[PDB]
Amino acid sequence: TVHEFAKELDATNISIDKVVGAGEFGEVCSGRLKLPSKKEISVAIKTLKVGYTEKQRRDFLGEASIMGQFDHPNIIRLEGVVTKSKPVMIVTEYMENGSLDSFLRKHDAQFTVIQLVGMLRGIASGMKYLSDMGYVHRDLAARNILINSNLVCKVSDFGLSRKIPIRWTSPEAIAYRKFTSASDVWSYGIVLWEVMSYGERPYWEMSNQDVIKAVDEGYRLPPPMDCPAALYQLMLDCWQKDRNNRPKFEQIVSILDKLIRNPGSLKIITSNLLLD
Ligand SMILES: Cc1ccc(-n2nc(C(C)(C)C)cc2NC(=O)Nc2ccc(OCCN3CCOCC3)c3ccccc23)cc1
Repeated sequence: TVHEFAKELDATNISIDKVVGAGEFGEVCSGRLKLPSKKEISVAIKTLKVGYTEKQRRDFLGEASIMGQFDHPNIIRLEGVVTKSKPVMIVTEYMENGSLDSFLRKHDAQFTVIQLVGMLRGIASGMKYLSDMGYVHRDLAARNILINSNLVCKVSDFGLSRKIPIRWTSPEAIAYRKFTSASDVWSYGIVLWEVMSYGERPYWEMSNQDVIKAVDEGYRLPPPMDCPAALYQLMLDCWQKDRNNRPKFEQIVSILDKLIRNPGSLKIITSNLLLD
């Protein structure tokens, strides 16, 4: 049933080169995969730890069942699964520069605005496809965006793979679990702020109850330093209280494409939370 959405890979074609992360029930590694065409590519490899239960196997492979449904340049690519041998494995494309928030923090103010908008456009395009497919992410955050050696950004849910993430969640989803593509659009607004602020934490370390209350009262994150007015306005639109008034992802992609094609528009800039 995982094989409905995931190719079975022969473990003979996989080399594990490094353990990258580990937990109580599994590990994340990097390595190489030899494709049926004999081409070899870099991959990430999730393995279950030796001695796992059948239910752990089922839950583990459930992740690949979901991932394999999405084939898009800006969504993490599932290469396949290993189920016929042990340990069971999930194999994905390798994203050399890791999570976007931590990457941008290492490079504060070192990219052009156009480069940043390129990243954001990729993220929007992956989300447009996810929402087209009827899938609500619910965990969209810069930490769950993976960025490769060419700065291409891909939607993942590394977080879940590794409670409501309050800082990234729309008011109605916090209030009563109303998760829709419009709540993902709210989350995308926060990612937009994270990118333009080079990986600053949304709402910093405010008490969660105050994040909920402030946003409910109408307060919003302030424009990042030197933020293009167009991009801050886009944040505010993603953060409309009325979920029906938020832009669709297709509109977001369109807006970002227009800005990329006409960079001059990004020279108009804005000038703890803001009400007005
Ligand atoms: C239960 C569950 C169900 C579904 C998901 N889920 N849903 C999605 C969609 C919807 C966005 C397509 C994506 C995911 N899961 C993931 O995005 N999973 C992963 C993220 C990062 C990884 O590698 C990170 C290591 N890599 C090293 C190099 O630097 C970058 C990070 C992974 C390595 C091996 C296997 C899975 C990985 C998650 C959990």
